[PDB]
Amino acid sequence: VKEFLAKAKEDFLKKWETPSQNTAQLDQFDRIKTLGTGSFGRVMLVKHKESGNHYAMKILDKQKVVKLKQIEHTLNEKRILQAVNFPFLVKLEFSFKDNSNLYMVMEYVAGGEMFSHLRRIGRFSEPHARFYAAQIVLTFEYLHSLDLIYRDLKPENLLIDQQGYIQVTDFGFAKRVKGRTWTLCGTPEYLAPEIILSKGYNKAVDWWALGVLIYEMAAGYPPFFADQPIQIYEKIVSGKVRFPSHFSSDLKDLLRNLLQVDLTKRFGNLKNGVNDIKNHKWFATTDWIAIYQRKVEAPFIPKFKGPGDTSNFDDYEEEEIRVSINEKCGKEFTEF
Amino acid sequence: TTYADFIASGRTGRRNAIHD
Ligand SMILES: Nc1ncnc2c1ncn2[C@@H]1O[C@H](COP(=O)(O)OP(=O)(O)NP(=O)(O)O)[C@@H](O)[C@H]1O
Ligand SMILES: [Mg+2]
Ligand SMILES: [Mg+2]
Repeated sequence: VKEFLAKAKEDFLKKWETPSQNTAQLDQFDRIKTLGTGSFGRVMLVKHKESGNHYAMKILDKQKVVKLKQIEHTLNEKRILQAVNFPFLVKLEFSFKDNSNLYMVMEYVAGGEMFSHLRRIGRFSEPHARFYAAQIVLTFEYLHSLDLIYRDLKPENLLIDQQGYIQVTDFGFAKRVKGRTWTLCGTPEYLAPEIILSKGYNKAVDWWALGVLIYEMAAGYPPFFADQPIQIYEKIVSGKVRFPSHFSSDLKDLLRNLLQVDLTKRFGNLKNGVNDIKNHKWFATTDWIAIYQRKVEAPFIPKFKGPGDTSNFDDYEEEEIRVSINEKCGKEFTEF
Repeated sequence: TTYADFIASGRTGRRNAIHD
């Protein structure tokens, strides 16, 4: 693994140092339907005219980005996504900007958000959750080795591909940092205590988030929930966690080590790093190599009828994508 | 039950990232 990660870093650094820019233009695509919206952008299913291929276009209104103080974050998002390469990370096919917006064109992951399946089914059995968890563990090992912190793990940001495997999207809060950082960002239910406490944090927050994800996948609800974020933060800081009666002893033990407020004790942040997680009893049946190689049979394969099918996604109110005749925030997004 | 309390809560739908 150490051998692999070294080469991976060389590839990443080359792209990090000389990022890809202006690889397409708006009129090369036909916009079809909105696949999802967030606090920042709108992702639409589009069809590339010359190739006939479908893609997922994330559209960010430059003025909204500025308003929400996401300038640096958006630059991080694109610079990082264009430089990464891993089996469970969505691929950025093109990127470009116009007078009004910023565009990130990714491969279209037709299976829908893990979120939709999770809410519909209720919860995932342990082997089912384990399958997904293993992919996240490997992905974080990869990202962290490049000095990258992901910062937004959640079912809404995880897509299921045609083979039932995970595709991580939304690098909105991804950041390349050696040491600690302080930005209060992420999604309420998934924030590690150190983020909420404004004391500074590191990659260990991703491992805490993994704990929240595994818990939510297996339980069907998050370990800390309430009607308002403030109430959620109170619960997270208290640290008290209760487990469903159906949780195996192994799962509970793993979760107590991930949802650990003590940084000197949280799994993934210890001497053995990610190995404390990979070697944990809950993952005993996991063939890490087989997972990386995508040779494991997926516990669930989404239904899909031809290219362009969006049946695995909720419907959203469509909105006109306007483009002024005057360039907005040109200097701010020069490197995009 | 905890499940019932979650289901009756206002945060069972897609959760957006924190924005100041
Ligand atoms: N490559 C893709 N293929 C299919 N759907 C996608 C893809 N990327 C994103 N989506 C969908 O679009 C939604 C929004 O994309 P996202 O990058 O998360 O925007 P966002 O504004 O950063 N969301 P957030 O910050 O979490 O509030 C996702 O939750 C998915 O439903
Ligand atoms: Mg998102
Ligand atoms: Mg985001």
